[PDB]
Amino acid sequence: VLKIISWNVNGLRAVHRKGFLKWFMEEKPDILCLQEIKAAPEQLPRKLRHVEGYRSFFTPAERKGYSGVAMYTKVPPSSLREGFGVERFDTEGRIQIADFDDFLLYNIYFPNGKMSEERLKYKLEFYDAFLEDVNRERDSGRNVIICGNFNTAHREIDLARPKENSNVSGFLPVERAWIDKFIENGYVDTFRMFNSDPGQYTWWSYRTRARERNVGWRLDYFFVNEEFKGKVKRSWILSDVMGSDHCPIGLEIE
DNA sequence: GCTGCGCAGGG
DNA sequence: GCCCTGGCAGC
Ligand code: NA
Repeated sequence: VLKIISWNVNGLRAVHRKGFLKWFMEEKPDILCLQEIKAAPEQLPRKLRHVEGYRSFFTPAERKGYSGVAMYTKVPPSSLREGFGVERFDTEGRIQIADFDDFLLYNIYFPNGKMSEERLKYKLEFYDAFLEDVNRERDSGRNVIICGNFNTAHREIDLARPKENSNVSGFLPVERAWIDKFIENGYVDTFRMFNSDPGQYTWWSYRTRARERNVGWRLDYFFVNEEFKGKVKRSWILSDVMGSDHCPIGLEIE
């Protein structure tokens, strides 16, 4: 069995101060995917950049302290692809696509759309490019695993306050519609393969002590193509892990 | 973003 | 009446 963990750290240096490595060796993921590291590798202390036992790959945004994704993996991929072939998406440090023989692993930090009409438009177009990219790789005979911060809660059950948020990027019908669309192309929300209950969240606002009162959303997901779901054994939320406004999620396969 | 609040329809 | 849906300063 291969354990993969995904975590929108919201600043890899910041989380390093708040027990990152201690936990890292504590959870022992086969693969560790990180989103929103807000760093370039040149900014990271040796023992944070290079964790013993793992190969590490970093893809920072062009812009400083912004976005960025990272992957640590005991067994290296035979290729890491850091983009979809669309410059405006490929320069924000949002994409890592690792080829691990059995599957392709997409580590994606999808755009947040709250800031502006442009940032939602960017978000929705990024969603479109990903779907095409993953569909092309899946239509060609590959199994795919997609993890990361989609920045959208799919259904009213996937957030504490569904009604007040229907007008705000993150729960817009256009955004929820796209997740339906994703699933109808033959992709499975692995968490809801085993768990249909409320109160399962993955992010909470820092403002209003939102986390201790479990007022949050499930914005982080593990998707696999429908041909691959029979290889998934568990999908769970690591709710007790602190450090970010997000908590880790996990997957184990075969 | 969450939590209040005033306000306005229903019902 | 009351409830319980549906712009905003305060954080
Ligand atoms: Na590995």
